[PDB]
Amino acid sequence: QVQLQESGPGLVKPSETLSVTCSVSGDSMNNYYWTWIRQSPGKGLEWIGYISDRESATYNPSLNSRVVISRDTSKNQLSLKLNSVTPADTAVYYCATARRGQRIYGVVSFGEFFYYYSMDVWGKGTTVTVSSASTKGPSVFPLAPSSKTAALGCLVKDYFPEPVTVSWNSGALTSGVHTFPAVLQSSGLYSLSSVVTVPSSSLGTQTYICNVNHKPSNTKVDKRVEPKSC
Amino acid sequence: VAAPSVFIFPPSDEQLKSGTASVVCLLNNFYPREAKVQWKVDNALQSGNSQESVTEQDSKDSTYSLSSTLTLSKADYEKHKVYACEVTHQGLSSPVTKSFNRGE
Amino acid sequence: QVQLVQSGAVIKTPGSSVKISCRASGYNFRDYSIHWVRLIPDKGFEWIGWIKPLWGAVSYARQLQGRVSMTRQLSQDPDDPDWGVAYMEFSGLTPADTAEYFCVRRGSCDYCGDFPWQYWCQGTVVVVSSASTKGPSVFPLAPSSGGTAALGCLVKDYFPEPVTVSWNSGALTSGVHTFPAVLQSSGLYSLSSVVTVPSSSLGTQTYICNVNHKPSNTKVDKKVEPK
Amino acid sequence: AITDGELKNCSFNMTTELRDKKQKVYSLFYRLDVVQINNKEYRLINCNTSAITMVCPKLSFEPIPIHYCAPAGFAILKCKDKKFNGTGPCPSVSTVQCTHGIKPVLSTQLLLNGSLAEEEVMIRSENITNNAKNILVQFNTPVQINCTRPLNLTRKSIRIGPGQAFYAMGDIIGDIRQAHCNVSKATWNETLGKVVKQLRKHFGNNTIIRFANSSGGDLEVTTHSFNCGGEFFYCNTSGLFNSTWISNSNDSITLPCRIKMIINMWQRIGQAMYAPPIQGVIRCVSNITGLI
Amino acid sequence: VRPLSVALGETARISCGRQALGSRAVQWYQHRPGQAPILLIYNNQDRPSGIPERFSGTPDINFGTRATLTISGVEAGDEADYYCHMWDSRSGFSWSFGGATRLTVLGQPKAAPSVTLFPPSSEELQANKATLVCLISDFYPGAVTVAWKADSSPVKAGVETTTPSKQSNNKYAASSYLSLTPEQWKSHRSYSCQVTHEGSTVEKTVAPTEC
Ligand SMILES: *[C@@H]1O[C@H](CO)[C@@H](O[C@@H]2O[C@H](CO)[C@@H](O[C@@H]3O[C@H](CO[C@H]4O[C@H](CO[C@H]5O[C@H](CO)[C@@H](O)[C@H](O)[C@@H]5O)[C@@H](O)[C@H](O)[C@@H]4O)[C@@H](O)[C@H](O[C@H]4O[C@H](CO)[C@@H](O)[C@H](O)[C@@H]4O[C@H]4O[C@H](CO)[C@@H](O)[C@H](O)[C@@H]4O[C@H]4O[C@H](CO)[C@@H](O)[C@H](O)[C@@H]4O)[C@@H]3O)[C@H](O)[C@H]2NC(C)=O)[C@H](O)[C@H]1NC(C)=O
Ligand SMILES: *[C@@H]1O[C@H](CO)[C@@H](O[C@@H]2O[C@H](CO)[C@@H](O[C@@H]3O[C@H](CO)[C@@H](O)[C@H](O[C@H]4O[C@H](CO)[C@@H](O)[C@H](O)[C@@H]4O)[C@@H]3O)[C@H](O)[C@H]2NC(C)=O)[C@H](O)[C@H]1NC(C)=O
Ligand SMILES: *[C@@H]1O[C@H](CO)[C@@H](O[C@@H]2O[C@H](CO)[C@@H](O[C@@H]3O[C@H](CO)[C@@H](O)[C@H](O)[C@@H]3O)[C@H](O)[C@H]2NC(C)=O)[C@H](O)[C@H]1NC(C)=O
Ligand SMILES: *[C@@H]1O[C@H](CO)[C@@H](O[C@@H]2O[C@H](CO)[C@@H](O)[C@H](O)[C@H]2NC(C)=O)[C@H](O)[C@H]1NC(C)=O
Ligand SMILES: *[C@@H]1O[C@H](CO)[C@@H](O[C@@H]2O[C@H](CO)[C@@H](O)[C@H](O)[C@H]2NC(C)=O)[C@H](O)[C@H]1NC(C)=O
Ligand SMILES: *[C@@H]1O[C@H](CO)[C@@H](O[C@@H]2O[C@H](CO)[C@@H](O)[C@H](O)[C@H]2NC(C)=O)[C@H](O)[C@H]1NC(C)=O
Ligand SMILES: *[C@@H]1O[C@H](CO)[C@@H](O[C@@H]2O[C@H](CO)[C@@H](O)[C@H](O)[C@H]2NC(C)=O)[C@H](O)[C@H]1NC(C)=O
Ligand SMILES: *[C@@H]1O[C@H](CO)[C@@H](O[C@@H]2O[C@H](CO)[C@@H](O)[C@H](O)[C@H]2NC(C)=O)[C@H](O)[C@H]1NC(C)=O
Ligand SMILES: *[C@@H]1O[C@H](CO)[C@@H](O[C@@H]2O[C@H](CO)[C@@H](O)[C@H](O)[C@H]2NC(C)=O)[C@H](O)[C@H]1NC(C)=O
Ligand SMILES: *[C@@H]1O[C@H](CO)[C@@H](O[C@@H]2O[C@H](CO)[C@@H](O)[C@H](O)[C@H]2NC(C)=O)[C@H](O)[C@H]1NC(C)=O
Ligand SMILES: *[C@@H]1O[C@H](CO)[C@@H](O[C@@H]2O[C@H](CO)[C@@H](O)[C@H](O)[C@H]2NC(C)=O)[C@H](O)[C@H]1NC(C)=O
Ligand SMILES: *[C@@H]1O[C@H](CO)[C@@H](O)[C@H](O)[C@H]1NC(C)=O
Ligand SMILES: *[C@@H]1O[C@H](CO)[C@@H](O)[C@H](O)[C@H]1NC(C)=O
Ligand SMILES: *[C@@H]1O[C@H](CO)[C@@H](O)[C@H](O)[C@H]1NC(C)=O
Ligand SMILES: *[C@@H]1O[C@H](CO)[C@@H](O)[C@H](O)[C@H]1NC(C)=O
Repeated sequence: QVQLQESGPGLVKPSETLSVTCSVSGDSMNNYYWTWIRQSPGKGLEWIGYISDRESATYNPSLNSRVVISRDTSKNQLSLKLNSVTPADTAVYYCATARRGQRIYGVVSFGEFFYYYSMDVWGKGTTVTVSSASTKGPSVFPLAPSSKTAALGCLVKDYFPEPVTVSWNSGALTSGVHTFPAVLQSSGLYSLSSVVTVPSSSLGTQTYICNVNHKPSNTKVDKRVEPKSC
Repeated sequence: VAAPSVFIFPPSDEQLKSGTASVVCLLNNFYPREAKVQWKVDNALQSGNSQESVTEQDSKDSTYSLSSTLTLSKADYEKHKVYACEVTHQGLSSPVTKSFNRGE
Repeated sequence: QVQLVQSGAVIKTPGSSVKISCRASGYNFRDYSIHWVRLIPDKGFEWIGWIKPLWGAVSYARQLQGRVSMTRQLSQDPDDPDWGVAYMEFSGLTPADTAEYFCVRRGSCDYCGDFPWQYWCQGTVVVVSSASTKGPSVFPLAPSSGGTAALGCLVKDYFPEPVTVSWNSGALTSGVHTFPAVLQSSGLYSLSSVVTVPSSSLGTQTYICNVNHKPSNTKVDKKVEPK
Repeated sequence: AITDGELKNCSFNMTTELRDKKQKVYSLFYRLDVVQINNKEYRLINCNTSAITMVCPKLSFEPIPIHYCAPAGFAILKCKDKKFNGTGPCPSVSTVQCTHGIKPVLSTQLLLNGSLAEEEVMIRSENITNNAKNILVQFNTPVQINCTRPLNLTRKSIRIGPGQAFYAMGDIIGDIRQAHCNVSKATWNETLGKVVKQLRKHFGNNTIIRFANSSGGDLEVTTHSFNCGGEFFYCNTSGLFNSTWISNSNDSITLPCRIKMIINMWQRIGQAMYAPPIQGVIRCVSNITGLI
Repeated sequence: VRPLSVALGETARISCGRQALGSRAVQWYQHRPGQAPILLIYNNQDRPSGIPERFSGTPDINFGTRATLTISGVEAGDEADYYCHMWDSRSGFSWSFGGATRLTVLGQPKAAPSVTLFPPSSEELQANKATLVCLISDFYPGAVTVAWKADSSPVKAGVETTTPSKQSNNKYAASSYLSLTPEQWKSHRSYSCQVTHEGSTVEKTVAPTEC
């Protein structure tokens, strides 16, 4: 019913206003109370704060006053803005909605209850890190097939900020498409290696382009796999 | 009065692989509680190797069971062939036996 | 209400000694005598002793001299006089002392004696056995192939009791017979458990004997079929 | 997090067995029974003038029917006229040895577990046109009430001296809830349909009869006092006495209710009592037979 | 954060660890690594759509019995972290999750390896690099070694891996990149990919003329 996509730049510089925007469809956003949760790597989860429908602004008293939520009802776009960001703000950001409940334990209209929330739509997550480094365009080289099924592959050398998205046939090939972790280089970079299973009776026929996307460096790539006699 | 349906459970290899097997006479669904249930090993009376237990009178049928055992060593069961019990009641006009010849 | 809470179930080895407590409430504990009686499984009752509170004066049987001893604990509260705790220590245990012990009070009276026993505690069983805790195995029982026939299993050589045995987990309950625990073969019990089914279904279904010896966390499942 | 607190959690010194050693003890006093001296430091409500005598724990205060009897040479006469407003001749008299058993209950503004009338509501006063005289009302049918203290409590056993202890509140095992009482609404609105009906024979048919609530005072006279279950409830009754009358199912009225445990009954100079806490929740059921 | 371990099929029991006071409203999640959390139990008892019926909280508890999660029978894809989210009446507004227990199941099969082979890609052999890549998977357990010999001689230079990590099919994986160059290829007649699991070794060989 409600579909949630996360957006956000892969690298930002320290001491800078962070911005994570939540793409929302369905337009049923004015029946819910919106929030953000995050997981700094190596820890459990932690909430961030609540925005209501009437805009009642609360936030966690484990962060300082440097947190602000805005919500748009026109473009239907939620915003998260961590001000004066540090490397302590290295985490994975989930946009979420929650309903209300109340557990009555006594006489109503004496105030003998309390509220409890729960989350119902889970988003897709955006990963953001903080460093003084700059974004580096990749060096993409498609890997040729072998003679058996068959081993279609791709290499994205020299990429940071990580992760890497690699698809096939301009996105249209989803059968047998899988990637593994991009292996950490000693130079502070990363090298993705792809693996895709295609039959060899077909792999030498169609137009297998290694399709990559890269938002943080602002580059799109389409390079053709060439056949070889392995 | 009533009559119990006599059984004889053969000595399985499941317990003779441990060295002591169980020849189990087994009476069910009778009254009165008293009974004279005897047994024989190769048509010969034994003793001192049995533990017999009765049960209590049921709340639905008001009847009784009985289960005796004949626990011997593994040399003693394969030595003999003809295994049988004996059942004797006020409500039976004839002694009833059932048999299980060993190896046959 | 005149309550007499006795604790508790004990398993010991021969040569040892046990202390059994008996908490009373609902009456003035400093006023009424407390008998101790023992209920042998094959000899009937046997009077152990007799304790009188407010001073602790005791008397015993004469066949239990030199072994038994009992005392009490008086509540000292000016705003709660109605409870109290009795004790009993029964030393020199042997396996022939296994029975169920009771802690028995009389009732209010005008024209009677001391021994008529009105309020009864629940009792506790003191087992004296040199056997150690051991799990049960399981062994199937069936005929080779109209008339009804006994399927069943044999649950042999366990310690201590009780084994709870269910059938096909566990809805097969009709036609199900259990025997009390067969006595000590070198210190270990066994249970017979047979189920009568018509002899057509022997060649059709697979039957399960679910042994649950809880004090040793043993669980076994034998299939029973016409072999 | 404060919504509207009731209890307070305290700390003080207390002697051990040997009366030269001092230890820290706590308790849970209500806020009515604690006043301020000047973190922060508090004390009890009456350390100036009164010696607060702890009511013994072996005691029990409870309504039990007392029969008033006359010794030899004396007799008691009982009226049986059903229209007896309280004065003048009673044409039906019978001698009695001992009166019926009245249950001594000490309450204000409402008469609990009383004796009923016979046919109709009986309004009864001394000099009706005089303001300073109270107006006694007596019902022919009882009006039921249900009262509770819905929070659970235990007792500490902080000793004082050799053989003399002291009981206090220890823990809230559960959840904090306000003590309250229910009166049904459809029975209360019909029971006022009778008190208005026979007030108008004393004042006039075409008059308007209204009920207000109070105009001031202490807790003993602005509210409804009990003595039930061993505790002392002071319920706010501004929801019952509130309506007008103009001469033409299951919804209960809830009444909020306070609790205090240092009471001074009859207001004697320098004297005060103390009720020890009751272990467990308290439940009460009573009838209302009459008003003042 | 906290481990937990049962056999496959064995009933898992997760106590929370929040000494709840008063009246409560517990919530349990499935946080399956690689994905986002999933609301399992709602308001002590509600299992919404998309949650399988093998998961159930405690609807029948009175006041004072500890809430515990009961998974009836565990499937391979059920290794995850199980947070107990517990609000109370004698506490403030509750923003601390509290853990949690990781149901790591035992009795899972089975290590059955394979190596996928990848060429020296002729588009960047002119840029003096080699795309000799092995891509390894299909394990249980997944703590696995990758190795690269120069025909008998172990080399470690130019090699960069990660730690092992799971796939989507509940088996593990291991991947590796090699920074070899056409100066380092032609010095030896061949290199060979080696994968070991539990003492057993897979051997695959490559060459510039036989990839
Ligand atoms: C003076 O008069 C006053 C008013 O006349 C009285 O004030 C009343 O005081 C009581 C307390 O004594 C209050 O009760 C509480 O109300 C909660 C709110 O109720 C909501 O939901 C109701 C559901 O209706 C069903 O259930 C009720 C009772 O179960 C039943 O009467 C009704 O016909 C129907 O079957 C709905 O009707 C209401 O309008 C509200 O929407 C109520 O939920 C509370 O019960 C909770 O809490 C207690 C303690 O925690 C539990 O023991 C209960 O079982 C129940 O908890 C259940 O739900 C929880 C989820 O919220 C779960 O966590 C629990 O595990 C449990 O779940 C089981 O039971 C459910 C019932 O079947 C199932 O659905 C579940 O699946 C599980 O099986 C609590 O009782 C009154 O609200 C209050 N009235 C007013 C108007 O304020 C006052 O008492 C009087 N004083 C005197 C002295 O007489
Ligand atoms: C108006 O009249 C009604 C009708 O009698 C009256 O209600 C009565 O209140 C008393 C309060 O003492 C009730 O007595 C209690 O009843 C409960 C029921 O479970 C018992 O548990 C109690 O037993 C305890 O008593 C002591 C309390 O500490 C302990 O010493 C003892 O060991 C027990 O624990 C006790 O019997 C009585 O039952 C009701 N009556 C009815 C019919 O329910 C009401 O109090 C009167 N109104 C006023 C303001 O007094
Ligand atoms: C309670 O009931 C009694 C009797 O039922 C009431 O007493 C009655 O009071 C009236 C007051 O007006 C008396 O009437 C007056 O009588 C005198 C002579 O006695 C006369 O001079 C006056 O003009 C007037 O008629 C009446 O006599 C008296 N009843 C009897 C039997 O003497 C009393 O008023 C009632 N109380 C209330 C508060 O209503
Ligand atoms: C404990 O609760 C009391 C009761 O609400 C609080 O009392 C306040 O005291 C201040 C002191 O002058 C008053 O100005 C307020 O009007 C009182 N009430 C409220 C609701 O604030 C007290 O603040 C509480 N204790 C602490 C340490 O905050
Ligand atoms: C009232 O205050 C006392 C202490 O002033 C509290 O008792 C403490 O409870 C904690 C539980 O988290 C224990 O660790 C401490 O050891 C206790 N202190 C003492 C001296 O026993 C008590 O919990 C408070 N009561 C309420 C209802 O808040
Ligand atoms: C004991 O009495 C004194 C005198 O009334 C109380 O102290 C305060 O004194 C000033 C000036 O005398 C009065 O204006 C205040 O009204 C008094 N406060 C109160 C609360 O009465 C003192 O508080 C009293 N102590 C106790 C325990 O009641
Ligand atoms: C009030 O609290 C007491 C505990 O202080 C509760 O008594 C317990 O009740 C449970 C459930 O029956 C028992 O398992 C415990 O043994 C009891 N404790 C004691 C010390 O007796 C009591 O039930 C509570 N009352 C209410 C109405 O909830
Ligand atoms: C006061 O409490 C009593 C229970 O002690 C209530 O009596 C019950 O009322 C309901 C509704 O009419 C009936 O279903 C029950 O059968 C009644 N109980 C008994 C024992 O008869 C009574 O309704 C309450 N009164 C008020 C005014 O709330
Ligand atoms: C009932 O009595 C209460 C107090 O006993 C009266 O409450 C006051 O109401 C006025 C509004 O007219 C408020 O300004 C005061 O603050 C209230 N007093 C208190 C102590 O809070 C009330 O007027 C009376 N009447 C009704 C119909 O409720
Ligand atoms: C008794 O209860 C009435 C209400 O039932 C109380 O009146 C309330 O007083 C507060 C104080 O300002 C107001 O905020 C509420 O709006 C009033 N309620 C209504 C309905 O008007 C009254 O104050 C209570 N008595 C005492 C002494 O507090
Ligand atoms: C409180 O009122 C009730 C209601 O009258 C009394 O309970 C009995 O209720 C029945 C109704 O079926 C009447 O017929 C009885 O006459 C009532 N009394 C008795 C003794 O059974 C209840 O008794 C009243 N409380 C007291 C203390 O008298
Ligand atoms: C003791 O003897 C008296 C004599 O009258 C008799 O009444 C009483 O029953 C006897 N007591 C017992 C316990 O037999
Ligand atoms: C009670 O009933 C009367 C008559 O039906 C009605 O006029 C009045 O509004 C009701 N309520 C109160 C509070 O008097
Ligand atoms: C008031 O009403 C009563 C009702 O019967 C009647 O007897 C009386 O005469 C009336 N009084 C006036 C002044 O109307
Ligand atoms: C008093 O009466 C008014 C008018 O009927 C009503 O609105 C108000 O709620 C009453 N007060 C209380 C405390 O119920």
